[PDB]
Amino acid sequence: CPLMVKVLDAVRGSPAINVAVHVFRKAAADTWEPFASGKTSESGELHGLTTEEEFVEGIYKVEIDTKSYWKALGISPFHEHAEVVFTANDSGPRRYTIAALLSPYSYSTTAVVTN
Amino acid sequence: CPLMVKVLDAVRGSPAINVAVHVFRKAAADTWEPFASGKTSESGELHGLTTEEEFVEGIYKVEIDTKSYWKALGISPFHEHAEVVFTANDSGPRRYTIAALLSPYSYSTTAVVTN
Amino acid sequence: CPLMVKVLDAVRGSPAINVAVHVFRKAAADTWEPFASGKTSESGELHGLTTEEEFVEGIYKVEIDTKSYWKALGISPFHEHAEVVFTANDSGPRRYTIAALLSPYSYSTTAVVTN
Amino acid sequence: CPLMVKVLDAVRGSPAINVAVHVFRKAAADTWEPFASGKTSESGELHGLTTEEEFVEGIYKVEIDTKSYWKALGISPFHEHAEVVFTANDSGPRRYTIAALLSPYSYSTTAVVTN
Repeated sequence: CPLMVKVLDAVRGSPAINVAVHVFRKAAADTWEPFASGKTSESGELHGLTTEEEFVEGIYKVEIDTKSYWKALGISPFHEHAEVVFTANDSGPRRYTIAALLSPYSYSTTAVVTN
Repeated sequence: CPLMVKVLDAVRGSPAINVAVHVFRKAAADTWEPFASGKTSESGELHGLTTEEEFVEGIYKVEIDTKSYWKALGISPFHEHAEVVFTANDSGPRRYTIAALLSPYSYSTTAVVTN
Repeated sequence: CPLMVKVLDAVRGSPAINVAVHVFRKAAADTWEPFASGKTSESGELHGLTTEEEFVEGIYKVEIDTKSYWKALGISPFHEHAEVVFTANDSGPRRYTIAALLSPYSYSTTAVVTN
Repeated sequence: CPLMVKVLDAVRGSPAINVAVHVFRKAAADTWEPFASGKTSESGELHGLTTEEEFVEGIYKVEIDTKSYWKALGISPFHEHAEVVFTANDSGPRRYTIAALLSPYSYSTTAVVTN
């Protein structure tokens, strides 16, 4: 699993469940091509987005559909979504965990990159 | 001053100075149109991006060029930029402060919205 | 104004108003001595806690009463308070801004230190 | 495992390894009594601090020794430690994960409380 996404809810103190996540890869024509997507599990995690073979170096974007999550909870949010844009770089074996902590008017995101 | 951006550096405990910021507005053709740009000051703030007249209702994207900021400080960071996407002025004009707190592998963003 | 505290609410996207703040200084007998206190203003800021003369080198604790803030808004939060503990003025006088961003089950704190 | 602690490093994008963590329970004399402690693992986690039998309702404090972690890395930090203070409440079965994200001049903490 070279790429996983973990989302937490800072209002409820819980995993953020059933959040849609879309991953895009930047293409030569400077456009964003859909790459993978899914919904977070009961643990707020999304595994199995890609494989080591497919996840080559390049620029990627992870869009987390935060507005629809807060709307389901009946809480007015600020952002349309949270966008995490980064370059995947081969420098020995790597696993990328994109973590996001959500509040209605704020989010934080971190990358945990391990061997 | 209906739109202000404030950027802080969590490594040095200081304003993040000379950070480039680009603002876009979503146009009718589902494309991002350039709206305003600038660089943060010695206080880590960017004022004067727009006026109440020009800042109509719409979906806006504030792109903070964090990668160039870290690289100039000798750090190879994770993110290409911090992107903040939101609907503005949909219930009438508001004043928006978009704050971002930067670390090499993490950032947080917050909005302070006043009437 | 060598010590200022700023508190924001990540649920409402607003300053956190009327938040009680207590500052303590560690004394020679390994105890916390009361140093200053106050409440945040309409801008979520608390100024005038101390003077350059009184704010000597030492270990200080800034306790932000977040539980009372959330309870007054109808939320039963996780934390009793947000505690910020730090050594001040050990390399000469500095100006400190202690910022806190609050959510019911999370908070972040940052320091902006200037010469 | 009713209480675990997870610590991440926002400068390196990694788990924060070998961080000392001390847990205290508030006693009737309004003093903090040592309850449990340990060091985070290679995954930045600390498990096995307490048991369901011992972890009764009360006020607890989790101290994360952030200053010594940054000193080991040769980076000047702001805080002496990060302190997370909360009330444990029995309202059906609960597991508490205290997560902390560290930067030299900032930290965020979240509680993930699950059944």
